[PDB]
Parts: sequence; structure tokens; C-alpha cells
Amino acid sequence: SEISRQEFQRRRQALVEQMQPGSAALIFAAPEVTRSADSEYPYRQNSDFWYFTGFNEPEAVLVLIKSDDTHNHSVLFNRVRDLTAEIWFGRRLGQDAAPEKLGVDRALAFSEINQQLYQLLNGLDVVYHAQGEYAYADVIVNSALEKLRKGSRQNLTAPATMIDWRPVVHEMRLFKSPEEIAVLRRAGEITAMAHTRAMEKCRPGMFEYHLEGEIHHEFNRHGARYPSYNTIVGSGENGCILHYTENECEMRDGDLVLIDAGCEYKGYAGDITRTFPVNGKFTQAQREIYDIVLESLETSLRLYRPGTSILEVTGEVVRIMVSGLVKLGILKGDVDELIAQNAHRPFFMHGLSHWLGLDVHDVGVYGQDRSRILEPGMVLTVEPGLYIAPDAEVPEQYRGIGIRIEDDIVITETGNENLTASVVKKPEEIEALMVAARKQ
Amino acid sequence: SEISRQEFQRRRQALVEQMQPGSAALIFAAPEVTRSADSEYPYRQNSDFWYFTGFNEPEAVLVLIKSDDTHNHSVLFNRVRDLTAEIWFGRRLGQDAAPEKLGVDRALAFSEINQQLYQLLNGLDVVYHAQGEYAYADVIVNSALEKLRKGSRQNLTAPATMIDWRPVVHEMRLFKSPEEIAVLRRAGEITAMAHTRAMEKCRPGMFEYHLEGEIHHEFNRHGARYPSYNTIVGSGENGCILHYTENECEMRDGDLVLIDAGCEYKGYAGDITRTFPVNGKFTQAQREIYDIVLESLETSLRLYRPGTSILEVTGEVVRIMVSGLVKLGILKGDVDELIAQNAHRPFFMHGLSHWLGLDVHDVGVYGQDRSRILEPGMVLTVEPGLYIAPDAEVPEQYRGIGIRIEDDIVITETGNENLTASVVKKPEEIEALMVAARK
Amino acid sequence: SEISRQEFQRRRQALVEQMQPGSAALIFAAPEVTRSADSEYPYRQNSDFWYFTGFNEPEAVLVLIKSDDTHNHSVLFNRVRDLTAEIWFGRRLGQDAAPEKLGVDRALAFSEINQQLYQLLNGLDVVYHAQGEYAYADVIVNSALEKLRKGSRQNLTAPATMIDWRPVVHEMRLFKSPEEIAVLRRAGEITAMAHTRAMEKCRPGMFEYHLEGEIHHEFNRHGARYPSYNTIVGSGENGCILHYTENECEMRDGDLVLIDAGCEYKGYAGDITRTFPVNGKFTQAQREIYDIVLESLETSLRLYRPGTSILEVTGEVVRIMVSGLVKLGILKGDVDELIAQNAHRPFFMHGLSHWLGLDVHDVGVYGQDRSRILEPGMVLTVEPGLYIAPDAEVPEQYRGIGIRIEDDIVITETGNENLTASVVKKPEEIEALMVAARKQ
Amino acid sequence: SEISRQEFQRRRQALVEQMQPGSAALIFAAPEVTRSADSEYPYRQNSDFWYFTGFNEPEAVLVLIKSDDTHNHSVLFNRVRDLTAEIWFGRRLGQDAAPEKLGVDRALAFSEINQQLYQLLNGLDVVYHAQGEYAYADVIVNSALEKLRKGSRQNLTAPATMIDWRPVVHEMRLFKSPEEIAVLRRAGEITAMAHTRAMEKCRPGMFEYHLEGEIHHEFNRHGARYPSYNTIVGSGENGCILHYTENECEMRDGDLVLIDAGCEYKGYAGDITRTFPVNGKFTQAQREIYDIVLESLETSLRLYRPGTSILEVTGEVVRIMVSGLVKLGILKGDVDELIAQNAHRPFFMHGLSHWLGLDVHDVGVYGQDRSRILEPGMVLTVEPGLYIAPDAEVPEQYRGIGIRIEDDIVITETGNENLTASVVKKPEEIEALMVAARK
Ligand SMILES: [Cl-]
Ligand SMILES: [Cl-]
Ligand SMILES: [Cl-]
Ligand SMILES: [Cl-]
Ligand SMILES: [Mg+2]
Ligand SMILES: [Mg+2]
Ligand SMILES: [Mg+2]
Ligand SMILES: [Mg+2]
Ligand SMILES: [Mg+2]
Ligand SMILES: [Mg+2]
Ligand SMILES: [Zn+2]
Ligand SMILES: [Zn+2]
Ligand SMILES: [Zn+2]
Ligand SMILES: [Zn+2]
Repeated sequence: SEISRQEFQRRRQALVEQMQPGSAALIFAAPEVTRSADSEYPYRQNSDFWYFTGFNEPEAVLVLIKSDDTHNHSVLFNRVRDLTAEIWFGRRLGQDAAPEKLGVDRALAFSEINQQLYQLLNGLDVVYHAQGEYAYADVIVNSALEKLRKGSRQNLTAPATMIDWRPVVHEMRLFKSPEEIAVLRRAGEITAMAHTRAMEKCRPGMFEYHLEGEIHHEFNRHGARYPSYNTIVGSGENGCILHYTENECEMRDGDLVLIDAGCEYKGYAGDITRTFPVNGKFTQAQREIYDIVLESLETSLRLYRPGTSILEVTGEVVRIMVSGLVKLGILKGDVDELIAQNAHRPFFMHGLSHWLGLDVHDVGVYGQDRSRILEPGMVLTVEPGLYIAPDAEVPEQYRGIGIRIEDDIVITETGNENLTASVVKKPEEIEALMVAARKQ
Repeated sequence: SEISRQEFQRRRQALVEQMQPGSAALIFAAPEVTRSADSEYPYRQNSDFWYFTGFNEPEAVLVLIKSDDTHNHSVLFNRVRDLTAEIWFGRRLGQDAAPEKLGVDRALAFSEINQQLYQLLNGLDVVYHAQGEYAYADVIVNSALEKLRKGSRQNLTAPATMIDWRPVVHEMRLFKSPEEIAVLRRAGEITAMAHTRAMEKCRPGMFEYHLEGEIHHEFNRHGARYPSYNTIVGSGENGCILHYTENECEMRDGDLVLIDAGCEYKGYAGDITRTFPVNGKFTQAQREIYDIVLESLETSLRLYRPGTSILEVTGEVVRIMVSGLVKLGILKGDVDELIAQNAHRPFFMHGLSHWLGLDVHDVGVYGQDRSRILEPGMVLTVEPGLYIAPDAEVPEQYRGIGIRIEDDIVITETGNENLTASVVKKPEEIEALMVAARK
Repeated sequence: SEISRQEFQRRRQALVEQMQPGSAALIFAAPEVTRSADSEYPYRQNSDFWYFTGFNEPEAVLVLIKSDDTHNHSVLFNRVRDLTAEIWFGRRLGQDAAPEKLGVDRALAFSEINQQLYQLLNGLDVVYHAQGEYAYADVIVNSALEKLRKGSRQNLTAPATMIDWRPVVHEMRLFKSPEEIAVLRRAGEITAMAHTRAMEKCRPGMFEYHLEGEIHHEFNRHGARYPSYNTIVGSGENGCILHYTENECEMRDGDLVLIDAGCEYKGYAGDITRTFPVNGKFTQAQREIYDIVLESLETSLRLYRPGTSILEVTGEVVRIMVSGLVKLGILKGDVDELIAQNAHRPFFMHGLSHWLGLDVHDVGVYGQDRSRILEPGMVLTVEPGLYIAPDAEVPEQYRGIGIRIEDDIVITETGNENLTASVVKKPEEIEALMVAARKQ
Repeated sequence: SEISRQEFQRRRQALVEQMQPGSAALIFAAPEVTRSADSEYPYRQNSDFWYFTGFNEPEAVLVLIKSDDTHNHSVLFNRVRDLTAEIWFGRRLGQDAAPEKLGVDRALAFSEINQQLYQLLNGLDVVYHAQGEYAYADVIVNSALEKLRKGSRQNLTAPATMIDWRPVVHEMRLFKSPEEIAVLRRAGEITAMAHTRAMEKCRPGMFEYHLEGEIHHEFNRHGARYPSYNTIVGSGENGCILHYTENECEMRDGDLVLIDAGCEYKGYAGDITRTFPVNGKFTQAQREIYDIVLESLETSLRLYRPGTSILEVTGEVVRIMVSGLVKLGILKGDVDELIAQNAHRPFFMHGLSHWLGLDVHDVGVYGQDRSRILEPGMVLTVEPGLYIAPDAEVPEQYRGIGIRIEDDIVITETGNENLTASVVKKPEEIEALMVAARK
């Protein structure tokens, strides 16, 4: 699945609809990023620029101009076609092909932006600009405005009002269209297949990075060349480190391994966590903690639907965790009092859910304590976990256990749809999957 | 292989030996780098900082202080141990463990650097600093020097002399030690195994990115988690684009595929290019161009040794290329006159060789036109290629062909050693490899 | 005369009246300015900050907050009282005395601005800020906004709209109140007295800077310690250089001297130019050029009134100049054709009039080609001049003559009032003044 | 007096003599400075740039290039002659006239500096640059060095060593030549005449700023158009504020007025303070404090000579002050114990002396606690004072009294010469001066 030309056009028009008449919106591409010396990281387009264009080049700026309630047009600044530069550093769209390819009215050379941008802004009332996003963009915009302010003798005038478009655009991105959901559905499927493979390939004596290798190979073979975030493969005590990415330890017989990994597919993030035994068999202690995390996830998946909130569902998860931990002797006392003093916090220190989209921790207002009421089209994660430190003062058999189970969901009219249910999470299904692979 | 504790110590002392007495050298870690929003790229340490420490954390500064010809010591600024920050964002070395782990005399918290750096620079004559390398570093150094300059009432004085250590350090990096050659040898072996795998897996109907996938999986399984540069898999007309990295096309029966890929193993880069037929059998036209590129490589591998230069070996390659292109009717005229007017340039527009090490395009002075005399311990690539554009005014059978063959070598006392010869390059050996894999 | 506490308060309220509800306006003081090494120039407050406060300290920020159409309040950030700093570098108002002295609701220490400003901006819809005016101010404002944008977990939100207040404030400053006119009337009088003194003191053999000395002494004795711009004393060929400020030549018998000088009185600028013979007697040639400039000035003074424009009056002056220059043989041809080709331009290359106020070249929109229709309360200069270069291809006796005569006026209901008419400009009155002084 | 062409040349050569071979020194003009909106303050050239050129334009850079021990030359970047710009904003020297006028070998347009500076720095070993002095200069120098560092393919190389010339130049400025002493002598005379005039014109009912007016008029009539610092006229309780410059109060019969004012003559600063009674007659209480300050000055003027230091002379002044204050009952106790606890500090909180020259607080190393040994050619102020706050817990008749007496001296082979002795300071001479003027 992919985003259509018509969809990119609908998005631009949805932004223009919200703009004041006599205004321009400026959306800048991400700069290229150095890895070491003259070598650069693989390019990642700015998510907001991507959202409106699907254009994966640096040194580009989309300018949407609204003259009035009926009249508007678009101008793209982008890199010129240069024979030498392209023979070396790959093909460029250029100005001639851009209008048809990207559906813009006019395309100009990025090298002319300082000579041209002020002419587009001249006489407008409002400029929409994400100030502070990129230094290079701020320099360009501020130079244009200073030329206008100082140009009264040349009959130039600057827009006196500057508005940050990020709140408006981020509210747009928070609600996914059917096309976006189709892409996310594919990202969830590719990511699930990778996690299934990792479970099937895992053996004691392999290093954590070997599972990272299997995962990335699986992403790649489905056309998702890059992960959406740095893959976490935390076995044994490494599972208690939330963003463990060193992945440098030999995986030991008797340990769990926690894998948090997600592909980026057409710009959209998958984000799945599975935890499983390195040797294919959960111990009683591992099983006891796993069951609490799994009940929390399964209950959350039943509960999430329009009209509730992350905060509300979190309250139900907290009760499940505290109750579970009291039965194991990890916490001691009255459940309601323990809940009241947030006694689960040492073992579950992060949020249950975040938005998901073009960024793995996606944009959009959560409300105070993530109390915002959920509506259809919102996409989020559900990721309960329990992390018991090696030095925790609890019964000894629980020490050094880190378990998280994370799925990705979309809120629908009546409930939710689980985009990542195709990789198993019940302990018996995990064990059966691993047994079958070890035959083969 | 690996770089030992003792080696890192030897490198630091070799720098200190070149410093003036009453001086300090400041070496800064790379900043973390945003990929998108709050997510960051996998961390890549600054090569110079890595060279002296083997320490893979940001927000760190190595300070080497030379009081006089016999007295010197080291101070590390690095991130403090913080229980919360580490539970979230991974373990940190901290101050207590750093002296023993990294072999430094003293370790201080990076958060204190502005309160402490000026105290270390106070009263010195010279500061060694790579000005302009990182903005955050320049801010820290300039703030320290300003405090000192303005602090005469507090009996503070600034060093009046600032020296860029990069020329000295880059000259050090240009000559590899035996330990570094052992690591580069392993990087070359891992990289060669990945290229062999790609040749064995290649089938028409696969996409270019599938071979990139096979290559990266092979790097990873040997403990090289990241490539040293973005992998190029250019099939058909994409082979004519030197740094083609989109890798987005379906590979077609009848085309060649050019793969330039290299692992990063313990910080050191492999850098290998192989070109081969997608269907396992070179056509006559493909073979005609391939043979010119291969002769260029084989001749270069015979010639490279102490006392010659990249410029000198390039001259021999240019003669091989022009002669070959004249025989095929791609160029027309007298070979010597064609050579004199650089008539090969449309088809071979890059250099034959670059230095290789902690960076794929490694540091070190080349001399004018890469005329520097080679000496033992230098590591470099040898990468002749011919790229005939789809619209080139040449016989049709040669249009749209891009071929490069690249090996990594070390200059020895008498010649060179080839670190990447374990992946095949003779056309009959390539074909035999692919036939065997397809059984 | 001076500006009352009540006037500063009226100005602040006039700005607040124009502000959107749920907004804050930020007005920053001028930074201190280095002259050499550790020594600084005498402090000059930012004109807009001065306009709203009459407060002559650096490191101060006025914040006007409008909650709604009826509720508003003011906060001042200013330097704290520090015993040591004040014993050295003079007295400071401080926080305790500021509310009563400056009529602000609340005063805070400037050293706390980064800890406090974001708290004032939190939850507002609009911030009014003159972006690009001062680097130090931009840093403060941008830091506050980034704290708010990034502080959603602490229930902080940034105003998404930023508006430049300069257009609004500069339109306010363009129209002078009766109190301001009274101050400008005094500035004009002090400046006129200085020009009269210079004429009376002038002798051949003095240096140009000696007249600058007399002028500055006269400003000072009336309580105007500083000039409003760098004094110009251009004798002989120096009179042809519009902003000649070297004032380094010995004044010669037979030359004219052009003096452009103005005091700054309570922040307001005088701006007068007189040209006169060093030896007290105009030659025929000097008189011939002087008469053209004087007719231009006198005609302009008759013409300026509500409903005309600088552009319109300039057209009448151009006709006077071209006609005059044709009769002298300086220009040759038909007057209307010469006017049509702007043939006066080599001899009169600057504008006839500029706004005057807290800045000598005062703020306010002029309109295209200074075509804006004049209204009561506007204050402007009238400064025709003719400058004939030493190498000009004209009759030889005119070469090297520079003459300008400049008065300051206020537009009134029926015409204008000349604020600088108390220094003479008719050639016979100039000569009589000088004769009388030489007795002284 | 004036500084000659030959002197500017001698100064440049004295800098070049201290430079390493294969180096360039870069000296930048001061930027223009905004007063309000489009209006600028009167231009004040950078003192170091002035010292080497006597050139009073912005957008200028002096480049001194030393090829070797015998070969050196100079390049000036300055504003081009532009007919329109000059008709408006005054005459410019330009490129054609600069070599002869300023004694430079070559002059280039400032607008070309980014196209030309890197070409001058190319291949040098050392650049002398005052980093951090001006932002515009740092941008120009950093851009040049970046072009060179990145320009190896164009056969460009950057100097790896950057040295701050300010320590060397400021040590030069610390020792005045005979020509400079002649200019400072004239500055002292002009300044003294202004102070005499202020004393003769002073009347009760005048405002403090009226005396500032008389002073500036006197500076101006002798060709010193600008003061070297903001004039202080502190009458009554304003005399206790060290840098009181508001000068806004009516001067009252019964008060003292403290005037600290100095002209700037050919770039050089006068710096004189005199305190005197507004009504022409010192009261007993005023005289009691005045006499302590005057004894301090007179003793300092006897003591200052080669081989002593500001610190050493300060010790004698402190004894005079404490002894005097004890006699008046302002301090109580044993003199030696009071001295040991610095009991004078509440009343005398600044230094006795600072260097004087192109800046009023001139450049040059003072040593710890101003302990540097004085040598011939150093120019400094001598400015004891006593400031008793209005709320000080001392006898009432001394509260709110601020007295300072300041002279400018040059250290000679055997002692010192007083450049400002032509304005009176003995109380009976002050009174006689004022009585005579009031007839
Ligand atoms: Cl471009
Ligand atoms: Cl830290
Ligand atoms: Cl403060
Ligand atoms: Cl120029
Ligand atoms: Mg996750
Ligand atoms: Mg390569
Ligand atoms: Mg073909
Ligand atoms: Mg004027
Ligand atoms: Mg003084
Ligand atoms: Mg008293
Ligand atoms: Zn997640
Ligand atoms: Zn290579
Ligand atoms: Zn004017
Ligand atoms: Zn002084």
C-alpha cells in the first residue's frame, strides 16, 4: 500500500482551508546529517514535509500561498538538475518535472530562494512558519522578512504576523486516513513477521546483535529498508534497561530476551515488543511475571475504544499490576493503598501508550496526564511492562527480569483494530513456535 | 581482532611527544545526531576521539596536559552515572570506573566542564584544539579562554597560542600499526564474505535492496553491526551513477550489478566493489569492458609499493583504459594524443585510490595530484572503473554499462598486501561461483 | 516642558487597546554600547521603550499583558538594587520603587527573566515582539517560547502567534500629542539659539569644529546634554558633502559654512540647517544660489498643511529650483522638459522632508514616493538645498557651493507651525546679526 | 603634537620583528556603532588598529605579512572610493591614495576581502589574530581558514597555528615613545585648562551639567573634540558615587564638587580629577578630609619611580589614610591593626593607579595585585580618594563627602614627570583661583 498523489493534494488543501486569506505557509525539508567526516547518514525526510509531498530530497521548501478563500497556489523550491552532481550523488527531480510529479503549480531552484522568497511574502498579512525547527530555515525566513521590513522605498512590506503551523498540522497527523491505516497495517505485518523470525532463530550462545540482524533482514526483504528507531535486544539483566541498544551480550540459557523493534514503511512506523525465553521454555518465575504483563495488555486491548483515554486504561493496568505483584510477594500491603501511593512505579516507570505514525513517538496533543478522549482514526501503542532490577529487594527468583509486550492499534467506530496481532504473545504459543522452528 | 588498552596509551603518548611543554590538547566526542523528531541515529563516535580512547559515548572530552618534557597527564570529562537516565537510555561508564577502564589519570563530570576546563588551561602557553570541527566544542573552548583573558584580577592567564592538532593526528592515522592492520584485515575478510554471499544469492527479479539486505546480514553475523558507508547496489543503468544508493529497481536478466559495500569493524572500514552479471553469465560486450577494468586493477596491484605514488600508478591505468577503449571503438585516434587530452575522463571521472582507515575516505595528506610517495603502513583502495552513459556516442552494446572493481591494500616494506582478495574478481571465477550456488 | 506620568500611562493603554485579548507585548531596552575597550558611549534608550516608560536604564523589559477587553496589567523586568554595583556605576531604580515611579503593576529582577518570562507567556494566544530589533531580546524570547513548546508534560503551552508591534507603535509615534509638541517646541528653540550663537561667533581663521563647540555648549546650557545626531559644519567645498562630520578645516574668508545641528531634549530631536558667509557678507554668486533655496523653503512653509503631501510640495520646489538654475545658466533648456528629466537631481539629490520625533529620521509610513496625505499632529522637516560640485560643468563662479536651509514644522488644523523660526534665514537678517555681533 | 608617518612605520616593524617567519598579522578596524535607529555614534577607531595606522575609517583591515627574517610587506583592505556614498557620508581614502598616505605596500577593496584574504594566508605557518575582539572579524578569519582547510584539491593549505597578538601589542603600548609622551603632555595640558576653567566658572545654583559644558567647550577649542570617557561632575552626596555621570543636580553652596574629566587628543587620553568647594571656600570638615587625600597624592608623586610598584606605593598611601582617619575619629583603634584588617576599604575602595594611553584604562600587564616593577616610559594615573557615605557611622560633619584628586604621570629614568600639574590642587591655591575669577 502507499499514499496517492490525490492524498498529498487533499492534505495540502486541508492545511490551506485553515489558513487566513493573504498568507503563506513555509514547510522546509530536513537537512542532510553527517555520520563521520564527509560521510552522511541515510537521508530521512522531515515528517511534516514528507506528509505534504512524499518528496525525499534535502534542500527543498514547499510554499503554499492563499490569496483568498477561493484562490491558492503552491511553489516548490528544490535542487536544480546538474549533470555532474547527479553522476556523482544520484538523480534529482529538478524544476521541469516537479510540477507534474509532485502536483505543485510552480517549481524554482533552491539556489534562488533568497532572491525569490521575499517576493512571494511581499504584501501578505500572515506567514506560517515552524520557528526553531531548523537553523537553516530560520536564517532564510528571517532574511526574507528583514528585506521586506527594510524595503519600504522599494514598495516592499513584511507580514507582521507569524503563526506556527505545527499545532494545526500535528492535529491533522493525529487522525489517520484510510490510506494511512492501510500503510500502517502493512508496517505492522512486516514488523510482526520480523519478530516471529527472531523467535524462530533464537538459540543460546548467539549474541543479542544476531537477532537484530535477523530482524533487519526481514524488514528489508519486504521493502522497509530502515528501522523506525534503534532496535533493542535486551537479554537477561539488559531487559531492565528501557532503551538498551548496545545488543552486545551473548544470550544465555535460562534468560529472557526482550526485543523492541519496528520497521519504517513508506515513512510510517511499526513498533512491537516481544519478550521470550532464549531456550524456548519459560521458567515458573518468568511465567509469573509474564502473565501479569500479558493480562495488562489483553485487558487494555479489550478496553481501548472511542470515549475512553490512555489515563483511564492506565488505571485499570495499574490495578492489574499491583494485584499481581502483591500475590507474588513483590509488593506487600493493601492493594488500594499501594495503588494510592503508586507502588508499582519502581517496576513500571513509563507510559502505557503513545501515538504512532510518521514518527514512532508521534505528534498530537495528549492532554494533561494523557487524559485526551480517544476518537476513531487515532493510532497508538499499548505496551505494559514490568522490570525488576537485579538488586531489587524482592523474592530472589524475580530479580533481573524485564518483560514488555507491545502491540499497535487503531481506534475504530466500535473499538480498536490490532495491527500487530500476527506475532504470537501467549506463552504456550511462543513455546510452540520455538519448538516447531527447532525441528526444522 | 581488537585494539588493546596498551595501544590506546601508545597513541596518546605519541601525541604528547609532539606537543610543546606547557600545553594541553583537547579532543571532543561527536554530538548525538537527530534522525527524526526525538529519535536519533545509531551513535558514531568522532574518529579522532575514538583513535585515542576507544570510548563510544557522547558528551566526553579527553584532555592531555603536558607540563614539560617528562611530566604529562590526562583528564577525561564524561557523563556522570545517573540511575534514572541509565535505566532509560543505557549504562554509562561514569567517573569512578573511567580511570581504570580508559587509562586516564583523572575523570570529571561533563556537566562541570565550564567550571573546570579554564582551571586546566590556566597558565599554559599552548592549547591544541580542532577549531571548527564541532560548534558545541568551539563554544566550550572559547568560553574557557574568555574567562582566562578577562580574569587577570583573579590571577588567571590564557594560552596565547592555539594549534590545530588535526595535521599531526591525521599524519599518525595515515600510518597503521600492526594491531590496526590486523583489524583492517578482518574488516576486509568480513566484507569479502558479504560480497561472495551477494553474488551467490543474486537472481533476476530480485530488487537491488535485497542484495543490500544479504550484505548487511553478513556484516552483522560477524559482529560488524553497521556499514562504513551507504551501500551501493546499482544494476543496469544505475551502475553509471557513482554514489547510487536508492537501490530501488528490480534486477533484470542481461544486466550487470555493481555493488560497493563495506563493513565497519571496530571502527575500521572495509571498502569493496564487485560488478557481476545478474544472470551469472557475462555477455561479450560486458566482458570486453570488464577485462579493461580488471587489467587496470591487476596491474595496479603489481605496481603499488613504497617509492611510487597514486599519481604514477594512475598514469599506467589511464594508458590501459585508453588503449582498451580504442580497440573497442569507444575512443578514436592515437593513444598518446588521447592520453594527452585526457580522453578517458568521460568514462573514468574519479580517482584510482583513496586512503582507508577509521574513515572510508581516510585522513592524511595526498600531495598535489596525489603525488605523495608511498611508504609502508599506508592503507588505500584500488578502484578502477568504466562508466558508459546510456546516451554516450559509442557503439550501442556499450551504452549504459557501469563497472568498478575495488580492492583494499596495505603498503609493505617491499610491495603491498591485498586485504580483500578472498572475494573473486576474474570473470570465469565469478561465473563458476554463481553456477555452483544455483545448484 | 516634559512628558507626564499620565501621558506614559495613556500611551501604554493606547497600545493595549489595539492588542488581541489573551496576549502580551514585550518591549526591550537598548543594550549598552562599547566605545573602546571597557569604556561605553553615553547611554541612549531605545526610542520605543522610552516612549512607553521614560526610563533610562539598560537591562529592562516592559511586559504588557491583556487578559481580556477589560483586564490588563504591566510587569517590568529591571536591574536589582546592588550596593556595590551602584557605588561604582551609579544608582538604580530597583524593584521596590519601580511600580510607583514608572506606574507598573509589578517589577521583577532582570536576572530572573529566563525563569519568569515563560510563566507570563504560558497559555496566551499572541505575543507581540519586535523580532530582529536586538539579538539579546530575540534570545530571551525564543528561549521562553521553546520552554513552553517543549513543556506539555508540565502543562505549558506557547502562544502560536507572534505579531510585530512596530507598525502599530510607529503609527502612534507619527502623531504627536500636545505634550510632545510642547517638548519639540522647546527643542526647536534650544536648537535655534545654538545656530544663532554659531553665526554670531563665526570668524575667518576658526576651524569648523570651533562652531561645533559653540553649538554643543549652547545645547548643554539649556539642559540638552547630547545632540540628536552628529553635528555637520561644512565650509567651502565641504558643504557639498551631505553628511560631512569631520569638521576639521580652517574656515576661509569668502566661503560659506553650512551647519546642520540639533539637540536632543527629553528624547526629542531638533534638526536645523543654516548656511551663511564666514566673513558676514554674501557674494553675488552665493546670494544667487541662496535665494533659490530660500524661495523653495518659504514656499514650502506656505504650502504645508493637511491634505497635501511631501510629494506634492516637492513638485513645487523642483519647479522653483529648475527655473532658478535656468536663469543662472547652471541648467540649459526648457523648464518643463528639464523637470520631466529630473535635471535638478545632480544639485538636489535628497528628499525635501522627513518625519521628526524621538528619532531625527522618525518612524512612520511615508507612502510610495512620500505621497501620504498629511494630517494634524505630524511633525516634519523642510530642507531644500543646492549643492554644486567643485568640478561641475557650470559657470565657474558657482562651483563648490553647498547651501541648505532646514526648518522643523508641525502640521496643524489650518496649516503648520514653524518650530525653528527664531533663528534668522533671510540674507539681510543673517548679515545684520553678524555685523551686530562683531561690534560687541 | 602629533604622531608622524615614520612612527607608525616603526611600530609596524617592531611587531614584524617579533613575528615568526611565514606568518601574517591581522588587525581589524572597529565597527560603526548605532546610537538610535539609523543614527550612529561618532566613530571611535579600535586603539590597536589606530596605533599601527592612524587611520580613522571603519571596514578596514591591516595585514602584515612576514615571509622571512628579511622580507616583509603590508596589505590594507579599506573602503573603495564611491562618488555617491561619499557625497552623502563623507570622503574615503580609497585604494589609489592609501599606499602613500598610510605607508602600505598594497591596498585592496574591503568588499573583496573574502575573495582575497585566504590567498594571502595560503601556505603560511602562523596567523596572528585577536580572536573574540569583534564578531565580524572572527567570521572573516574563520571563513578564510575554512576555505584553506577544505581546499587541498586546489593546492590550498591553512596555517595550523593561531596566535593572539594582543599580549605583544599591549606590551608595546605600555611603553610610550617620546612622540607619544609629547602628545600625552598636550592632552594633560588641555585637560588641566578645562579643570581650571570649571573652577573659575563654578557658582552655586548652576547645575552639574553646566560644568560638564564648560569642560567640553575647552577640550574642543584646543582641538580635542571628544572626551576620553564620560565626564563626572558629582556635587554633594553624588561625589560618593565613583562613576556618577548623570550630572543632573543643582550645585549647592556648602557642597564640594568632584570633577573627573579628560580629553582625547590624537587618540590619547587625559584623566584628571579635582574636588573643590562650590562656594570657593573649604569648610574645616572638608579641609580635614581634603588634606588626607592631598598628602596621599603628594607622597605618591614623590615615591613613584623606576624600581617601585603601584602595590608598594599603595601601602604608603593606606598608612597615610588610616592615620588621618584615626586622628579625625572616623576610624578607631591601633593604626597597624587597622591597616592589617584593611579598615580603609569602606572609604577608599578603588586602586591608586591605572595605566594611561590610547585607552583611559590602558592596556598592559599589572602583575598580581599591581606588583609589577615600574620602568621608564610607563604612563599612569595617581588618584587617591576618600568617600564617606551619607549614612556612614562616623561624625556627622564627614558624612556625604567624596574627594578625589587625580594626576597623570610618566615614569622617567630617575623618577616621574607630572603631566597635569598646571591645574592647582593645594586648597589655598584653589580658593585664590576662585576668588580671582569672581572679581
Ligand atoms: Cl539548486
Ligand atoms: Cl554529566
Ligand atoms: Cl538584576
Ligand atoms: Cl569596499
Ligand atoms: Mg517499542
Ligand atoms: Mg567503494
Ligand atoms: Mg546494453
Ligand atoms: Mg538636518
Ligand atoms: Mg579619572
Ligand atoms: Mg555635611
Ligand atoms: Zn512504543
Ligand atoms: Zn573506495
Ligand atoms: Zn533633517
Ligand atoms: Zn583615572
